[PDB]
Amino acid sequence: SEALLEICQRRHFLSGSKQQLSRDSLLSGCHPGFGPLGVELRKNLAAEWWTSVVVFREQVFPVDALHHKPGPLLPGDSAFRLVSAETLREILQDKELSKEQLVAFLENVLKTSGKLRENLLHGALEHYVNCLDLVNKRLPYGLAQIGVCFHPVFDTKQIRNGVKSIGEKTEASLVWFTPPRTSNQWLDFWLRHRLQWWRKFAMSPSNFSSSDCQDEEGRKGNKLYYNFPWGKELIETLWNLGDHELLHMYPGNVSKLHGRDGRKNVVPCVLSVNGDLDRGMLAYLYDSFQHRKVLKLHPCLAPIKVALDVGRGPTLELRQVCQGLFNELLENGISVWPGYLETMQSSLEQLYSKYDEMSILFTVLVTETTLENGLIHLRSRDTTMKEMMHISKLKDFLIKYISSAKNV
Amino acid sequence: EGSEALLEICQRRHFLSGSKQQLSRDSLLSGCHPGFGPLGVELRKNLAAEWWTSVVVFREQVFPVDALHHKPGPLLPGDSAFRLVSAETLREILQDKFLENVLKTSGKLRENLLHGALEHYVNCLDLVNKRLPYGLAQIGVCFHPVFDTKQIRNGVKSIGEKTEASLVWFTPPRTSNQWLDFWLRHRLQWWRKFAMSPSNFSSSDCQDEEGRKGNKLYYNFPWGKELIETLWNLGDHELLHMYPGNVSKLHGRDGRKNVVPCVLSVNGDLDRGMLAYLYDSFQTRKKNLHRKVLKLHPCLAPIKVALDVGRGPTLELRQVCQGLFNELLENGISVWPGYLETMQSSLEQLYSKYDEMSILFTVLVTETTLENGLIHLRSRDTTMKEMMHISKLKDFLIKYISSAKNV
Amino acid sequence: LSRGLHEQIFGQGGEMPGEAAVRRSVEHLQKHGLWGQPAVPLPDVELRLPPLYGDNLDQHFRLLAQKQSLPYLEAANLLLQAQLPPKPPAWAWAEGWTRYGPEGEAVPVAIPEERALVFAVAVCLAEGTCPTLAVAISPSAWYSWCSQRLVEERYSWTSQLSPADLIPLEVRDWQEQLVVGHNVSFDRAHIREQYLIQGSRMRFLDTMSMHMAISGLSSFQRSLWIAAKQGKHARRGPAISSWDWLDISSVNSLAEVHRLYVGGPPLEKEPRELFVKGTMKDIRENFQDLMQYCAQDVWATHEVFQQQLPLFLERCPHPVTLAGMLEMGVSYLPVNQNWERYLAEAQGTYEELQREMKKSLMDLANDACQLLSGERYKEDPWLWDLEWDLQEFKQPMDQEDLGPCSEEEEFQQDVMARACLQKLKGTTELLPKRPQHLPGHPGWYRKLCPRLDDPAWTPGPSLLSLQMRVTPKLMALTWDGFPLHYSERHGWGYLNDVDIPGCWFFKLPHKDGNSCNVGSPFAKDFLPKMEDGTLQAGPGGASGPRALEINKMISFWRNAHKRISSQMVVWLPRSALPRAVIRHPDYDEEGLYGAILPQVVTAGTITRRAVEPTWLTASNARPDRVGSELKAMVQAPPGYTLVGADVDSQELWIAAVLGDAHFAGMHGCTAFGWMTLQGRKSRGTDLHSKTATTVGISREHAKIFNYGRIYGAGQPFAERLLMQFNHRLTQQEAAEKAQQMYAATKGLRWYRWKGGTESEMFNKLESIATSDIPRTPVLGCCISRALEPSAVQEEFMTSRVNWVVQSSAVDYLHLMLVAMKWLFEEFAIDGRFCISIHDEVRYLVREEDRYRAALALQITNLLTRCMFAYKLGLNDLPQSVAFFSAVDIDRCLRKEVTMDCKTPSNPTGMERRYGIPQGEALDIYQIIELTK
DNA sequence: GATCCCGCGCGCCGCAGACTGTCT
RNA sequence: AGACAGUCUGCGGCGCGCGGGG
Repeated sequence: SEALLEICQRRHFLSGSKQQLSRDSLLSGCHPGFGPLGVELRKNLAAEWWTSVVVFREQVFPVDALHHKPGPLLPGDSAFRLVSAETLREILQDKELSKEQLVAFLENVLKTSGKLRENLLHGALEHYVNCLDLVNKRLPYGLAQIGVCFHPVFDTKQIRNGVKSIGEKTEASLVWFTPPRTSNQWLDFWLRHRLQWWRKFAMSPSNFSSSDCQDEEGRKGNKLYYNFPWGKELIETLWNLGDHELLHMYPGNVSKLHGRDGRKNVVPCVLSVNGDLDRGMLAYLYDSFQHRKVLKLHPCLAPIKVALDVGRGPTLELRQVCQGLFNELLENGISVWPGYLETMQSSLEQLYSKYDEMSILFTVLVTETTLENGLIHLRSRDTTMKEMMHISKLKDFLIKYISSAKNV
Repeated sequence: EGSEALLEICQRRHFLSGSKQQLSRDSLLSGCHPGFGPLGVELRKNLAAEWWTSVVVFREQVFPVDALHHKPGPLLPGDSAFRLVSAETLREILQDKFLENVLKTSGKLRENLLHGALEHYVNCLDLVNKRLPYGLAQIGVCFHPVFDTKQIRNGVKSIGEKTEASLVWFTPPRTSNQWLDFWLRHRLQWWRKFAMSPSNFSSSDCQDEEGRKGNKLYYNFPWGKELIETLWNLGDHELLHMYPGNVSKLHGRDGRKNVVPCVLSVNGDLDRGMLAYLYDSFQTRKKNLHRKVLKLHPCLAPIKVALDVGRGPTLELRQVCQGLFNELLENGISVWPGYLETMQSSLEQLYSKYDEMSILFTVLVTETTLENGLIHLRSRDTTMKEMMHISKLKDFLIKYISSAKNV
Repeated sequence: LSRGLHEQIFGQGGEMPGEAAVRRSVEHLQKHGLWGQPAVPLPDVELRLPPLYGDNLDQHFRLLAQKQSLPYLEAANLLLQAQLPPKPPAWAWAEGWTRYGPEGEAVPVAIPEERALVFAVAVCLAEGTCPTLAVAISPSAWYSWCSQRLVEERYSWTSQLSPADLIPLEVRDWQEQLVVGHNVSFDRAHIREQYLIQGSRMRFLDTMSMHMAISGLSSFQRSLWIAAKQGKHARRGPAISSWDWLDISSVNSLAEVHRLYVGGPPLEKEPRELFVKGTMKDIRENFQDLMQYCAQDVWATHEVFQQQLPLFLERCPHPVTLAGMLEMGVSYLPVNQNWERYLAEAQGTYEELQREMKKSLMDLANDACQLLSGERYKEDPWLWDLEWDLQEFKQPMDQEDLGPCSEEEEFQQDVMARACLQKLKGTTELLPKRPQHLPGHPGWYRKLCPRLDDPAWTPGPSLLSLQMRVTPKLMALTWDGFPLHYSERHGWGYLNDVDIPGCWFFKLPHKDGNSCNVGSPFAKDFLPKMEDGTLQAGPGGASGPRALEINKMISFWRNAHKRISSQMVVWLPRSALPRAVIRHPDYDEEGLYGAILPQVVTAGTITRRAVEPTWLTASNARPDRVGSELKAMVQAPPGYTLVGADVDSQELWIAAVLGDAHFAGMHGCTAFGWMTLQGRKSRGTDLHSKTATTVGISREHAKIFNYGRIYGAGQPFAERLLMQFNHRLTQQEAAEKAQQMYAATKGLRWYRWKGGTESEMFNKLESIATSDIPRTPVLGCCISRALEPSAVQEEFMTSRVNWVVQSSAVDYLHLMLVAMKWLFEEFAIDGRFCISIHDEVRYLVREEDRYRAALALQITNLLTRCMFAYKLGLNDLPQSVAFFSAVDIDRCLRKEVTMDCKTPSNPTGMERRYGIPQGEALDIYQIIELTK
């Protein structure tokens, strides 16, 4: 809503000109990219998702999926986001027309050249055969990947011929092969884990919610929406697709795509989990905002943790201390905003408001008293409390704060 | 042969590269390979993390930026190589009644991410208070046109994908050359890092056809020298080209004077770097050693340690490794979830298997681990096994990785 | 005209050549060389010199030196005969300067308002380099300085505006000031006003410089003196049989100097060494004791100076010596921010290179451990004599399962495992046997990997270097043969198993090299001998090439990064810089402009040759050594540049002119000065590579021969040099003179003993050395009083004959310095600051007066050479000499205007100009600012 | 030349200081 | 059983050669 998109446009969370991004077109991918703060927030979210889903699970491996389909023997029925997929000159959906010999099935431009991927599931299905050997015919295992996908947009008033504008969405996908038996149990397990993960970083987890749905082909599915202020917008989907999707590929032969479970060969059942990392970022940004204007992003998700600054004292002999502290913090893996090299002192209140809008956990001020006795001023974003801390304990305090925030 | 042949073997087999019966160096270099295996993906991720830490971390005034894989169709001068065809074969003009035959006024897939950085320059100029010296870094996939230049069966040009890491550095014109030399020095320093034979990484100077200087970095694969990274002094040409309205908006403060920045573009191909490191890690004059092993650097090795349980009291007592597994998983130590093969295999084949995947250490838990807990710890670099401590394993691994990072 | 002599601006025809002298000279030239060798007449230039005071070119320099050195001599005399009160009871503990009046009363004072002082400074070596405390004595009172860092807080490492302040405000008589001290350069380095770009009217006297001037000693003399002073007591060892100099000589340390020049009780030496190896806290606790020790040192130095000044004046009567020493006591070296950058790069690259050297070796170790598994030490011909460490420390779920519940695992296993580990196996809990199975095939591979009690055992073998004697046999046949055997029974590679290079099959034991009387060491061969010498091999990778090359690349920086990267550099603030530096192009950049004081001893060795380990050394920017770019990064600030040059073959010309003057009154009398003047490579008879082809290996490889011969090298040195050349036999080499000694004394007495004859006149140098009277060579400076043959008679001839020429060169330098100071004083040439490296001289000068100063160094050189020739000679001088070949103008400091480097690999990018040497193009102007 | 340095590893000892079994 | 051999560790001196500059 108002007063939020402006704050995000400022402070370089969402890159673009005023009214370019707007509230609409952010759910779709047809908007200018994120700002550096937005990019860092997205990277943090992706890292947390990777930690929770891939490396701790002990059976989920990364998979490499290309951005484009090959093109030969391309079926004539598909979404066809970009029928070309060639270097340059994407011919978009290209529905209807192409009735002449030119640009026909012969050669490129008729569901012949190739298409850009719309989902990460197909790459996982392709790699499943080798990834079986990776886990040694152990049937229950998953393949995870975070990547960009391209989708077509429509509606948006009357444009005569549709522009099929390309929307880019950064999505995290997990394809979990499990015995067809007890597949619903794994569906419920993954649904619960994903809902808990999404609720973990939320200030108000009640906004995050789950709903159930049925499919003619898939057995059952679940959807997560988060209940944006204007309404509910689907942010994650879980589907029990079944084995027929996998059976469609590798149509020939049998007893090659099946795996061993309880020493019993069976064709696996695939669960597809797909979450929208960009929409998740937008949802978290809305959640953090709420009478000062402050974005209370989670400590594990905030792009910048601490901010350095200089107050009074000599211009020199403080820049060296600030540089030393900066180097120590980066050596210890803490992101810090180097505000010490700012030249217009401006105001303390304005400075604090600016850093609050940037969602910085702590504000650190170094003055001549730091040279005297090694004490720096520390302000907390959450409770706007100012205290004095020894400069040698800031790193340990920040690490402890981050660790405590990470735990329940 | 063993020269670029056995390297491809034990690469698809151990899931460092996608297995599609390719075994084609040209396909890997161009980007037509099906993909990378999980080990390859992890190695590339580690390399990207190291590049990010060395370039944008520990470097103030450098910020991240995201460039869309596509750009809007309108105002797209030029055309694709195969889209320009007007020689013959106009037999059917029977079609009745955008579209057309010349470029169709449509979008394109980016071949480089420098354009996005140049676009975001103006927006990102505010967060540095217009301090002209500053950079934008980004790692992303770029699409290029490649063809076998043989026969017509390939038909349209094939499309290759390459993961490129690019930094666009805006610098005052006066200091442009020195800053470029500094960057060329820091990239050559970083590529020689993690390398068992840094001499194989080399640098050369080149001149643009407009007279703009630049540098090229190469790795000496067994067949020859292949380009990996390129540095170019763009000379504020494209930046002015995209902004023809007024020059006031482009004015950044250098010292105490407002100037138009000069652009330096340092773009490296991460996939080729991964391939180069894989080749370098692998190794005949009175050798009589064999023992194939990928001696990758500890900082970017995909898997650090491997766990296993041998001749214990029972398979139910394996849980001692469980938790310890989790204990290693804390603080981000990647461990191979072994102790689940449950197949009677000779320990020599098992050790060779883990050697080929470039795992620094092999941990074996025996029946004597429940009391006076000692675990057989074998090292990749030398085939000697230690007992060491269960309690100190986490700290020992942390220390090993940290010391590898700094000499 | 005549024999290419210049136009005689000053002097008359009172001197006559002498017909007999002319006949003898031409007869000798015909006998040795060719009488008729016409040479192209050089262009003749006439310019109006400044008016020279006095007559005969000696009164001029005497008057200049006296005018320069009068105020400082007055100050020294004031300090000479001024008694002092006793030391105060208790030193004041306060910030700044305090003056101690009668009965110990202490009063705070801004700075000592005194004409002369004896000054000493102490620095807390443990932390930083800022001064801690200082004590000084004036003719009337004591002064103590306490640094602001006595309080507790954090301080920067920039070290600007911190050190002591000693120069009063110029804007109430005798503005000149003299500061006396033992190693006074160190104390001058810690003064505020000495780092200004503009000059100041303060000078420094070093008691150590005087000690080297009078009662000094050489390096061999130093070793003999130290041995004699020790309880107990090489190669030829001909004995001495003359030790009288022990009672008159001494070592440069303050204690020994005070003992020699004063018979008082020995100075008590503090054993705590709180300043060198103690924190600032113990300094605070031991304030009074340290202040007392510093005051004792100052008092001892004052006594030494009192006993030395009249003796020095007696033994160096010429005022020019004192004036030149005073001028050379003030050096300056602008650095700017790039210096810091250099300290980074030269460091980082060095570390990087070390890594490249280290990692490869580590691999060679690791792959060797695998030799343990096969039990095949005999298979390896290199490691079978190695230890090999024979010893060791000796210390299916077939169910679907899946879908866990929300419950959490009990875990609790790690705590129990840690308890069982720590509690049980008590033996290992203390002193754990880290080696276990690691030692392997390499000789105790555990040793190579750190012990780790403090190190933590960094990955792989990190205590592995190229000279452990383990690196050979780890790279196959790199060193000699299969065995290295650094101990007895060494590799017989010399400098098929016995004598024959390279050990194979273990033929004979013990030392059997029998080629150079020793063959124990390995590698250490400048010629690689890995292409054709053979006996070099390896498995591939950092073997042979890329092995010794890194070593030679980082050898210099290895034992240099301590002296370098620690020089006391002071960065001036913006307000301190002058008008010229500001409001000038360049400038700005948010850059630091600073200076380094070389800390140079004005007379640090026999003669009065200045000594500085980092700055006064002959080293160029070779494109193979990491730290080779030293002497660069000394670029002048904006609006300033370095103007100067070297004086060509100073030593050879001095020897030649001395020999000519001794033989006759001309400049080509002995056929050696003629060869030095009328000798060219292309046509003339050059001394090098010509007139000596009959001796040695052709024209080449003959420079060092003649250089050593004129520096005192004897016949056996030449025989040894020839023996290794062309593998000639000892019988083939002439034991007697024969081909050798043709230039030097060949006939010895030659009938008619003493006398050199032949091409070179060693008679003058030998006569001066063996005079037995205070030597007083050209310009009159006596010898160090310890190398004399009078009352000592030590027969250390190699030392005094070389002392003659070297002290003559130092006299030349003093004359150059005094002339330059006079020229800068008479004409308003800003930038009086100077730097000197033996013959090489440089001056920091403004760009506006750059060409006027470039014109200078030409009248200075002309007057210096005309004054040299005037003593025991006639005023006329060769035209070719008496004028510099070129005068460098480049902002930085380098051997030649055109440049090259190794570490940067592109140094022209960092705002480096060319240097535009002048040569003859600067001789089209007068030295008045009015003139153009 | 000049004999002479300092920064390495070998080595080759020595003597305290600590820990571990070891002896009576 | 308590007291005394070793092993290790600390640390000190002195030989051996090698390399920048005098």
